[PDB]
Amino acid sequence: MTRGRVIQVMGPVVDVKFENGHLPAIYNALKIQHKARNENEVDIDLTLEVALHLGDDTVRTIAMASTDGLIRGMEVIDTGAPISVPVGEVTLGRVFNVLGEPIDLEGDIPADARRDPIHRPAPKFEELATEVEILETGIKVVDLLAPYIKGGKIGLFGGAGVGKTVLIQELIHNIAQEHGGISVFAGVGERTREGNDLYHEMKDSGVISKTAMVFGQMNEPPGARMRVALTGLTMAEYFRDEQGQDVLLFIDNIFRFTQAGSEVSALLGRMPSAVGYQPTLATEMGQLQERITSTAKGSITSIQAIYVPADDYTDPAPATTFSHLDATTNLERKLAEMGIYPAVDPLASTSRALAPEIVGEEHYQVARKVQQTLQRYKELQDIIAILGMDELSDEDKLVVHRARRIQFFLSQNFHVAEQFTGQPGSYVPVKETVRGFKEILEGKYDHLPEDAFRLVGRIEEVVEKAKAMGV
Amino acid sequence: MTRGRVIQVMGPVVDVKFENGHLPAIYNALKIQHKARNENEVDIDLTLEVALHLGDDTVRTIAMASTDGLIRGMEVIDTGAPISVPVGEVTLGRVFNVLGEPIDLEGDIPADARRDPIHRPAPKFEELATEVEILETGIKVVDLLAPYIKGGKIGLFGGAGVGKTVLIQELIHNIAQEHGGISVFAGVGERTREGNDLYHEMKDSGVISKTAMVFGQMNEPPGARMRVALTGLTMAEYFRDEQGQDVLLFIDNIFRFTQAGSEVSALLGRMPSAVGYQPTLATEMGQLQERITSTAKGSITSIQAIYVPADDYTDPAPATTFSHLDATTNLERKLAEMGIYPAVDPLASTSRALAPEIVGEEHYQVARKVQQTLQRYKELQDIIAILGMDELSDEDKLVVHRARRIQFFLSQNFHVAEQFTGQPGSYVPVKETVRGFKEILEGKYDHLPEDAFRLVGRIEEVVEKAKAMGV
Amino acid sequence: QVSDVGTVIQVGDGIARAHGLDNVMSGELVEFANGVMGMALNLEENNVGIVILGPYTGIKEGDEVRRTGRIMEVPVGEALIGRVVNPLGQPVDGLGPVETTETRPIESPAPGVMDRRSVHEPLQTGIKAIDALVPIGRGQRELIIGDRQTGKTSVAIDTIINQKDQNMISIYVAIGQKESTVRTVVETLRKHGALDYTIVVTASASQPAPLLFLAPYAGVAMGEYFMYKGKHVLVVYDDLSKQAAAYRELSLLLRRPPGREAYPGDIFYLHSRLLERAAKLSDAKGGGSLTALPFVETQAGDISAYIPTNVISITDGQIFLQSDLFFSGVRPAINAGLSVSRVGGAAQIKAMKKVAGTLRLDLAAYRELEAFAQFGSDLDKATQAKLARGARTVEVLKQDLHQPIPVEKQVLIIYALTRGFLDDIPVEDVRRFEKEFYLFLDQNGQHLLEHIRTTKDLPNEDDLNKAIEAFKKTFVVS
Ligand SMILES: Nc1ncnc2c1ncn2[C@@H]1O[C@H](COP(=O)(O)OP(=O)(O)OP(=O)(O)O)[C@@H](O)[C@H]1O
Ligand SMILES: Nc1ncnc2c1ncn2[C@@H]1O[C@H](COP(=O)(O)OP(=O)(O)OP(=O)(O)O)[C@@H](O)[C@H]1O
Ligand SMILES: Nc1ncnc2c1ncn2[C@@H]1O[C@H](COP(=O)(O)OP(=O)(O)O)[C@@H](O)[C@H]1O
Ligand SMILES: [Mg+2]
Ligand SMILES: [Mg+2]
Ligand SMILES: [Mg+2]
Repeated sequence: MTRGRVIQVMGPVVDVKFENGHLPAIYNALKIQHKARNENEVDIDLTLEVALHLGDDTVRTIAMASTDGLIRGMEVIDTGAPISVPVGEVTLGRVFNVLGEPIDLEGDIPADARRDPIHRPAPKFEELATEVEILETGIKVVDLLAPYIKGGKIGLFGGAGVGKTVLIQELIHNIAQEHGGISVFAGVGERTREGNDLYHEMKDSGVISKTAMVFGQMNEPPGARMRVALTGLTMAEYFRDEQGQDVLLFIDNIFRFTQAGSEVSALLGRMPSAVGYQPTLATEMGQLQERITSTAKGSITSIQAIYVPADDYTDPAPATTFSHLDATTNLERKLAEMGIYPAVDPLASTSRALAPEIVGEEHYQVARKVQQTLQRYKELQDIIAILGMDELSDEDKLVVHRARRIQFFLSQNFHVAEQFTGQPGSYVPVKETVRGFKEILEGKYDHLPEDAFRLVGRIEEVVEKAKAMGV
Repeated sequence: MTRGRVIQVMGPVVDVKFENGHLPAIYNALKIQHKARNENEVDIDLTLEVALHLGDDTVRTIAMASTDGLIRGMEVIDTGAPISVPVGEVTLGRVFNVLGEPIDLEGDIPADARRDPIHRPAPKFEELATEVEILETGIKVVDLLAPYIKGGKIGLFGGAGVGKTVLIQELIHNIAQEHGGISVFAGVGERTREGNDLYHEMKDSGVISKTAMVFGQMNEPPGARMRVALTGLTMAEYFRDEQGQDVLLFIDNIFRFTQAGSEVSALLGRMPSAVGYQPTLATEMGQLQERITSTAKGSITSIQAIYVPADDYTDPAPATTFSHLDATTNLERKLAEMGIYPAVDPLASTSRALAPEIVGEEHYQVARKVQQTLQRYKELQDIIAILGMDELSDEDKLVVHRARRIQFFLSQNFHVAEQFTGQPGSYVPVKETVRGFKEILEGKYDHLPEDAFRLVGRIEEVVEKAKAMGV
Repeated sequence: QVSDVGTVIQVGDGIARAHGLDNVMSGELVEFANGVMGMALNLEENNVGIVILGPYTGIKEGDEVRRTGRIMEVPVGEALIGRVVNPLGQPVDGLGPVETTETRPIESPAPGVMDRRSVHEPLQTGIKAIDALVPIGRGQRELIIGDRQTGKTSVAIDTIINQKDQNMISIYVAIGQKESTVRTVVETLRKHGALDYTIVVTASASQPAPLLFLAPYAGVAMGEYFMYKGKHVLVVYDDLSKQAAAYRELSLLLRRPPGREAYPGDIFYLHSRLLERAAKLSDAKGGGSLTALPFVETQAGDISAYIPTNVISITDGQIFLQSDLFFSGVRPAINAGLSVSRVGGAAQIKAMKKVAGTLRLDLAAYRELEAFAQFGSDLDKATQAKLARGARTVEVLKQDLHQPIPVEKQVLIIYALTRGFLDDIPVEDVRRFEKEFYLFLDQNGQHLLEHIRTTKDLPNEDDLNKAIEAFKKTFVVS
């Protein structure tokens, strides 16, 4: 028998002192169970994750739940293994927490089910794949300016209330229905209301029985928010490797992971970084991100939402994660307030897939021309704000006249947004959007009012809306 | 004899514990001359400088070379005196490191040569001089707006990659050829490529026979970067005192001194100052700058290049070093981007010799008129950009048209800049500069094209270039 | 067997404190029980600060640390060419071990002032803008700086590819990157055939911060082994900002007090040590050389930031890449106003120098004149001519991706531009004009290319004019 003893309790950080020669390894899981001896105590059932070795047979740990009621000197039991999570066909159709316990009220998982440790090294250099091909989504701006890569990592950056969740829901509607592989959703630091709504929507749509869901939400202490993403990832890795099946990974607001890490790091004895973050910001992010990769055994395509604090794109947490992505979309509050949705920034958004031989010469030329016109229009803004249109040269007049229409045509009416505006919404193909943008660039619709280009797709709808308005 | 031993090794800072009865005085030089007892050791020949007295017979020191290979317990020999370097005519035509050791592969200095301590108190109040004389340089902007003073302290401010080194090379080529006295160059924290290029330039020109050089060159540790300048200073001080010569002192990037001080302050254990600098910044800078003066025995004129971090003249290092200079030239990137060199700012640059009784009433009038015309031009640059050139009054159009000519004429073609310009370079006297600027102000050359005034020299060259252009 | 042995006190976040090790040298190598190597940095009186160079999940308090008696070292040799390898010299490509036979210290003094020779020979990058405005010579170090997604990696890859014919060895060091990205770069190099003479050193984001901190030093140590034998080496540091971040993390974990923006005070010393080893050795040293192209990633194009200025003050020149130029159709988007080369002229061949000595200054003046004269329509004849020439030059400098161009053709096209033979072609036709000109030179005027390649000087100016006019007669405006 090898048992510990609680020494210090400082919020979500707990210290355990062990008998000499039996210190647990880092990332192991410790169990605390305690029946109340009298009326001045409360029952405790809690788990811990080892984080450090301080010396003098003392270990610093992070709790996965609230530490209220802990008493100095209580007994701690070690397990000798990291946190283990059930994997396989059992996990399809269930809802889990960070510790792997189902919470869907559908019953309990048998004690003999295979389960795997959360922590593992990243895939090696020789196992990776390099194939690049386009994943059509049916969104005009995404399919034109920054195509999504099948099997790659996709990121969505945005401030508060800009549209990341709506964009993810639209992507789920447009992709998950026909995907045919396996989906897993790992909400991290999001609203339990949104989690419940999404679960009920998937149950109604029948997408469940091929998906798994893991939830560590806002109410949880930072310990659970630091590891819920890893739990979802280790569930997805089984389907990637042991079965060689296509896996679709949705992560909601991955920024909360680093935020929880920052919250915990202060109590661990580390000195603050530039903006109060932990010193280990880059390595902690890299360890998680490097495991979401496509190997020769199978492919994982991951879509991650990334929150941006105070709309500051120079914040270290958004800044460091730009190197881990393949295609990024940057939502903008200025566009969101203007009334253009999904308010994707057309110049900041990038994608590795926008190459002449990957998308085609016509697509490449159209995208480049659109970006050039938008850049010129962005340059003209300062003079426009003071002297208006009346001082511009003849060429710049045309540049503005076409840039306004292109910018408005970049918007679309989503299926998910039907509950907000009542408009049914539409799905457009890549060829159709390319043809429409080429027609606009050629000047075939300079006689139409700019308001006709807004919140429609397929360009024929632009013409019909203009006719309805009376043009 | 008595010896110490090494207690701690922390980068460039080493702790030494001495036996009771003898503590080295501050700034004394210590030696480590260990030899490898076995295979697992590496021979070391390293020197140390005392910085603090930590208490309990312990000394805090700074290393002059890399501390790799140090072992706790090595014997340290006290020399009982600060670092001493050879002085006299032996130094002429040689290149030395911080410790006064030649590195030119020409033979070692004899062991009986006279040597002087680096550290010494500054000259008294009563020993200073007060006369002022103009030092002709041959550069149009310097000779007109901010004349250099013989026997005074001159500083060349600027950011990174703006022209300080090129300007100082041009000044060397202009004045050191016929200076008729001793010269000293100090390579504090610069590029070894630049140092080698300058050394070979002097070898070609033959000036090496009357000058001495010392190099820290950006790769040696802060211990050496904090003392190479003082080594050069004492080498020049010997000539000023014992022989009464006229000495030119060139120091490259004096900012490296305070940069190294800031690097070592935290390890020394001082509290941090505002921008991360050491608290003793002002006093450390003063104790060095005050030694470079001109006395009754002799006169030393010094030209120092000062690097401005992040193009910000409000940084503490430039802010405090401004007060130590008689004449300054400010370089900024705005004129560099326009392609005009030496890009001396005609406003911020000042000189204490710019007085009617020193340069002449007509010279003063021309300088003041040029300055006020350029100041008036600077104010219109904002309204022009968005109101067009036409909306200005007729007289303001004239002042803009003449100020463009002034600004473009302030540039000059340097002999050194032949690589970057393809032109031989020119030398122009003060009389020609003032007459040409007076004519440009009076408008005798309003018809000539704007582009013909840059990198020319004399107005004869201006008109010849305009004629060759077809006007 | 006999060896001085210490014991571990604290473990966490890749940093270990050990007790004992009386005779450990500063900057030495130590190995734990698992065989994971470690580095000793802080030699405190009571304990030693050990930096772990591997997965530290297997190290527990109370383990024993064994001295090794060696400074940090990496394997070197010709056996590394064509391999992807860790900073420790351990292969990751899975093609078996590397049969190296000697090592070099990772902390070595740079060549002195009396060891070097001034840069005098060119390094052709195959890119017109770089080769004409900011030339790079062997032994020079040039910084590439810009925002994310601008073209730094592509410029480096093209530069490495173009060195196929010259007797030059390339080293590509990836710091803090993503493994799939590194594999993609390796695949592109293999496809274009550059793996026969290049070495790839990778330290991905999953690796502990010490390996990211050590990777560039390992790369330069591998390079200078070839340099000192008379070879010529090209080294590319994929990101020094990542190294700076890793060093900051390591120092903060070692509880060293921070400075500006939590950076340790010695970041300038770190970068100066890393970059000062590039040199052009004199004839007494064999005449070898090593050139470096470090990368720096800014935020929102702020060239006036701490790390950007610190790196800029060290290197010889900088190539500044602008997002505005990138999205306006100008690629590779060299901002000639801020770009500069401190070794210009001496790093260009005679013909290239005498043709394009003034191009950078003329382009900066044209940029300023375009900014100013935009504020009025009543323009003079000279201003109109300068604007036309500047627009044509800007159109000329554009270049596609993975399309290297020999210098003997770059000099011809730039000569045709600067001598006024392009004054009448519309600005929209210059790209096709250049394409047709190269096609016509491939058949007629081949002796011009032979003369340029042999003598490195302009041919007789009459033949140039005759050939250009002959091409212009058959050239037709679209
Ligand atoms: N495509 C759209 N069409 C119409 N309205 C939209 C669209 N996208 C977003 N909105 C509006 O903006 C709101 C943003 O909701 P959403 O949950 O997507 O925000 P978010 O940017 O993810 O913010 P949070 O940090 O709160 O999660 C929606 O509730 C809706 O009112
Ligand atoms: N002529 C061109 N020169 C450079 N890049 C080009 C060109 N034409 C297209 N591109 C594209 O521009 C993008 C930018 O290139 P690259 O990825 O090398 O930039 P980077 O800023 O170094 O990247 P990262 O910040 O991701 O390391 C690439 O997708 C590349 O394919
Ligand atoms: N007088 C000049 N004439 C032409 N070019 C110059 C001049 N001064 C500086 N430059 C440009 O600046 C570069 C050298 O800058 P440098 O003086 O080394 O910067 P710093 O002053 O920061 O050391 C050269 O490449 C050159 O193109
Ligand atoms: Mg949301
Ligand atoms: Mg310089
Ligand atoms: Mg890149």
